[PDB]
Amino acid sequence: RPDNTAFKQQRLPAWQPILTAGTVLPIFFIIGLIFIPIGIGIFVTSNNIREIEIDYTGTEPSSPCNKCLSPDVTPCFCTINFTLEKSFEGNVFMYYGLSNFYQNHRRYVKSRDDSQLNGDSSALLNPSKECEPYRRNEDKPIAPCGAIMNSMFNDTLELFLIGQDSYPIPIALKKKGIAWWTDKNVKFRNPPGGDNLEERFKGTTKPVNWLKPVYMLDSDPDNNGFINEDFIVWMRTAALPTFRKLYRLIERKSDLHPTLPAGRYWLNVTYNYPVHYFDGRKRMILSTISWMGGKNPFLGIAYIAVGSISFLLGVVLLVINHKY
Amino acid sequence: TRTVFVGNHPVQRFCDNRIVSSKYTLWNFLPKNLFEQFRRIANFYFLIIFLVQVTVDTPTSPVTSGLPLFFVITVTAIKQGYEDWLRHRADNEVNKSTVYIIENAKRVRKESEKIKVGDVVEVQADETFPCDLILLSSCTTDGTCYVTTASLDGESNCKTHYAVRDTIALCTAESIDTLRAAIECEQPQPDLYKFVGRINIYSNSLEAVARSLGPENLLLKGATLKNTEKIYGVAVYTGMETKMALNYQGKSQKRSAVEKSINAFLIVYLFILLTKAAVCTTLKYVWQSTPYNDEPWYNQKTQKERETLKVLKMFTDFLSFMVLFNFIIPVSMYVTVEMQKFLGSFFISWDKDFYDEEINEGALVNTSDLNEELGQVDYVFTDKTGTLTENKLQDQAAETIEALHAAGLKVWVLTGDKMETAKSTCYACRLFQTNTELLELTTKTIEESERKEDRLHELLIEYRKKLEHQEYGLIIDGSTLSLILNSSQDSSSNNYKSIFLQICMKCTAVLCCRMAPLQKAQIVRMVKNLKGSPITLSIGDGANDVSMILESHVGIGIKGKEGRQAARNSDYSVPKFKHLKKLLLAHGHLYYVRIAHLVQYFFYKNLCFILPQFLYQFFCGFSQQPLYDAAYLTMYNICFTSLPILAYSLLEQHINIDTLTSDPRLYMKISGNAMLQLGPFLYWTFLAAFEGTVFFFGTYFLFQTASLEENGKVYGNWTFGTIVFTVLVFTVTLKLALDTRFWTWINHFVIWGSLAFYVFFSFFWGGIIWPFLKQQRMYFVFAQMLSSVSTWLAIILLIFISLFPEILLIVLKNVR
Ligand SMILES: *[C@@H]1O[C@H](CO)[C@@H](O)[C@H](O)[C@H]1NC(C)=O
Ligand SMILES: *[C@@H]1O[C@H](CO)[C@@H](O)[C@H](O)[C@H]1NC(C)=O
Ligand code: ALF
Ligand SMILES: [Mg+2]
Repeated sequence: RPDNTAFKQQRLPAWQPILTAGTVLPIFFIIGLIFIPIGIGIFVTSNNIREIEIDYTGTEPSSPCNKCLSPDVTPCFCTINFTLEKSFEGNVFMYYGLSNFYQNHRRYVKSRDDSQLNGDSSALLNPSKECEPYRRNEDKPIAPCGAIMNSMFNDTLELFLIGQDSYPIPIALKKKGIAWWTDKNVKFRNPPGGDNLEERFKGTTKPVNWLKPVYMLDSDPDNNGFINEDFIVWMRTAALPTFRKLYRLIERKSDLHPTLPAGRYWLNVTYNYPVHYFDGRKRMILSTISWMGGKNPFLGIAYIAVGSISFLLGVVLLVINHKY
Repeated sequence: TRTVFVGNHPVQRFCDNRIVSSKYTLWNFLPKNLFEQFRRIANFYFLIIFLVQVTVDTPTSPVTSGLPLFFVITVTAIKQGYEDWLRHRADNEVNKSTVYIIENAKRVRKESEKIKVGDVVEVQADETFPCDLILLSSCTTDGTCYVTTASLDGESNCKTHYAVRDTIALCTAESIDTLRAAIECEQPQPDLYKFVGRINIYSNSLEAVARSLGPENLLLKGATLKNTEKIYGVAVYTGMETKMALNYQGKSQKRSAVEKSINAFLIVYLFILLTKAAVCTTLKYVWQSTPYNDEPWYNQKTQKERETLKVLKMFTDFLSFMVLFNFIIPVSMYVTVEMQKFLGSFFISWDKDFYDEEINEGALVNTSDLNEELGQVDYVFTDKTGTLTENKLQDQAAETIEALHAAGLKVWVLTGDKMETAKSTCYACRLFQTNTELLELTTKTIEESERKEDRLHELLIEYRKKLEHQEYGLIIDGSTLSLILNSSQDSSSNNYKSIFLQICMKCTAVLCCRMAPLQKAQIVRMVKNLKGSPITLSIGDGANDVSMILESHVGIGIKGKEGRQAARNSDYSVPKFKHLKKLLLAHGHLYYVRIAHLVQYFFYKNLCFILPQFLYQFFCGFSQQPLYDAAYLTMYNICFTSLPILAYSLLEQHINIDTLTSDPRLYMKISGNAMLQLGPFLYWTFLAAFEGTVFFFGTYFLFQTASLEENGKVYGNWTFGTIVFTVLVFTVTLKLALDTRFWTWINHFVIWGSLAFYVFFSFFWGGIIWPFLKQQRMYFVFAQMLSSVSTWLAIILLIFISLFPEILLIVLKNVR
């Protein structure tokens, strides 16, 4: 009498995978033949990626950047000449790294006012209290309030290629297009209304450490304040103490020449950012980019070590069943 | 002891006519439910956290622990509310039904509650008796009505009920005219048959004949009258005192072994929480010792925090680590374990194999909290007359005891009958096999007390251990067994008792004859105590089997011919004995596996969740920074990983339910609470510690790249915790999809639907969810994480590296 339906009687139509050696051992081979050909096409792609880094923090009495390692006259210029053995082929990406810089510290991550940087005309003149030690000064609200926007990387890197004669060729670097397209066009906007920017940022002061206010960060109206790409790239936090942030990008030439031909170069830094204190390093990183990103062998080596252990195990596991 | 006056002509102490079966009342539902919920560990522990979050300044917002807690307490109320609004509606119909009343020669129709003790009640054909009446007279000649007790004691015969012989003359005619009657009745007793009445109806001069009215005149409450035009009674019990309302006896047997292991894992997982928080605090202040490791000039403390007492910061830093790791205890376990028991105990009453064409009734669930105790039974305590023999054995009372011996249980037949009428029929009951050496302690061979102490000794020290399922069956009686328990405190060198417990553990067949109803609860209590906890079941049909049905770990009452006294005090009730096979073997085995794999998976999928957030503290400045977003710390337990394990625990047969009753041979023996011992516990803990280290240190080595895209753009800490969360949700989901051996159309809908919701949500939570937030911290974090071919390949790999030790078992469990 009870309702003799399929569901109530626990006899629903199901699948019940019956796992047999004729169906569970081939698994250890349909991956070992798939993970290894991927772990080899990645390991080969991450090898043909030409990159070079230069640590210019000083801290070595023989380094050219030791004169401004010390708290001295502030506009220091130290030049470090590196050399590329092999030319850089595609378009090249110049980074800058930092070590022992905890941009992921809790007291640091929360220290922005996202409604301010998103262009709230209300939150512009009263920033949050999360961004606290840098929320106000001299009874005035800081324009990009916070600790994230205060400590912004502010030393200038330039590259110079030394031609056949002794004179340096200035390599042209590009500022646009280094922030996510979304959080430059959407998530980071200027204050609402105004033809020139200095008027919008009216009742606010530059952050404590900056030397120029936000509305003086550039010249063209597409990079000026809260939109400036070097600013947007600094805000996006690190996820690790040792990180790097895109600085400039070098566009490939329409000719058949390399982007960065081999030779002796110059990296003449206008050293500003003091990391001598918290025992951090400062690096510049030139690199070429492939379909997988930058140079990282972990993906190739991990795909191989997993594709070559599943094929070994499938062999031991096929030794047992096929012989027994 | 009481006296009733019908006509208000004389020559309080008793209550009114209103039955309550509910637990809560609309006035006091919230304070009485919220108290009994926040009395459980993981409900009180999550309130201490929610209070700590709103006072102290902690890493995570209070929404991450007040939305999953309010949502879990609310669903566990709506359930227990409606599950109790029934008892209202179930009795609202019973005490709001119209009944006629003659107040003083005035025949009015009141409601069944408005009835007072000692008044005239008229019940025409086919109406349940509003109250426990005394049939002063019936209208027809000879005053006899035919009322069947279809609900009280399960019988279906038209029991005769005579009117008071002296006053059958009273035929509906104005019952106030000096109808003085002194009904000196006794206080209530639940015997349902035994009742001593005493009528002293005063005539013009005198009449006090002590007509001891009883089961022939006492018209019980809630028994429908049949084929009588109308009757005239008077109420002598009016509910909560009547015999029908004296048989509820609700008490707390419900404590399963899978519900007292849940508490053993919470006690463990709380020391993992006090260690994750004490380790990360000891390390936070060893690290903070270097003056440039606190306020390193980029994130500089504020004046308030830079002046707080260090002794107090060491405490608030500890609370902020308990709050950060507070998810390691599963919030939505209590609501899922008890939503599964409710909706799950329907397969035990919907089952067409628990249906008797004679009784025309099915199975019954009185408590839905021992479902998993049917698959853990170690002993069975039966009752000969009524369960094994009807009123010769029953349909299959001999082949079931085989299936109960093949499954490793030990059947004990506690009968209230003689020995030769029981044993010589037990030779047919087939618990005693033919080549079974029987060791008998019956009175007809033990007519000497000290010989028994030797008997105990000689059949043990020189017989039982100097030489066994098909081998030995003990046979006791009510008398010689009494001495082994009653007066066993004389000599402590080698007791009567401690030696009796050595053969009761190994003897698979035992038959205690001439057992008073108070020894059946002794033997269960003695067996429940030895060497751990042999989970005992007790199945009976009479009213003498209510002591052991209340005593044992689960009580299965048979809807027999004697009455519904054992069938209504029990936990589950089945209208046959042969239904013990399908109940233990097919329903108990499936009910236990479904909840013992939901308990393990609830603690597993939370350690995989928090271990990547405990590890991150070493790469944060031990500064308690949550790895995952806020919208992910809440939704994970209630939204992303909630239904796939619930649908599992309701529809999942890891052995096809037809090969489970066909094969008891080992299938029941495989799990003696096996799925939750220390063996399997630290296989899920050390698999969740491996999968947690892989999620983090595969995303840690992945982020040494300087870019994971082709346009060379870098990621933050929200595109770091999202890769760890994407791998974490897909692993714990595809870990269940590797454990289901029964894929219904629902296990496809909730598993592949929980993976597609996490992907739809993460693409939606990254759009227009701005106006009410102060974060925008995850704006395009999912939609950018997926625009990089190298991140799909990592996620696909780290999912497989993590699910390797589980695939490695499947193979090594198929093979050999
Ligand atoms: C650059 O910023 C650093 C840190 O905020 C500061 O110490 C330094 O003085 C700045 N130099 C400038 C603005 O030229
Ligand atoms: C580039 O470096 C060289 C080193 O002498 C020098 O020309 C100067 O420091 C830099 N370029 C400028 C600013 O002229
Ligand atoms: F068979 Al009995 F009490 F011994 F119901
Ligand atoms: Mg019986």
